[PDB]
Amino acid sequence: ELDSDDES
Amino acid sequence: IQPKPGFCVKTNSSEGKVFINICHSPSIPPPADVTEDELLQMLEEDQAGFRIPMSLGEPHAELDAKGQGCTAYDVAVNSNFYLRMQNSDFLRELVVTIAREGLEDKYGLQLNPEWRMLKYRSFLGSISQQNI
Repeated sequence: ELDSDDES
Repeated sequence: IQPKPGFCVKTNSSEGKVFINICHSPSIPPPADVTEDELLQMLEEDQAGFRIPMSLGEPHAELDAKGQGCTAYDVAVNSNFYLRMQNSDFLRELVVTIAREGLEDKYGLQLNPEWRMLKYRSFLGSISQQNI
């Protein structure tokens, strides 16, 4: 999914 | 010269989280000029060298998502040059590498060579300042 610092 | 934001690179460093904000300012000037051909090849030689002027701002501390503290660096290049970079993975990877490499020297010491680039965030800090 994503990184823990954007805006599985 | 107040840098306008570009992208943001999450990495780590033995003691914890490091974010590099790659910005750009029209006033730097670029390593004008060359195309993919010449510089894919002149890394193998040329230096030193070496061009790619970049300003490497002081560290500044900021909070991460979980509320723990971490370190952020702002690196500026030329705007005109930045736009070249943005539709080329190789050049991007190069700028990141020079950015980590030149930072390690100025501030010491260890940085993770391996990294991630954020997708929805262009900058972690404010951002400052700089050296007009």
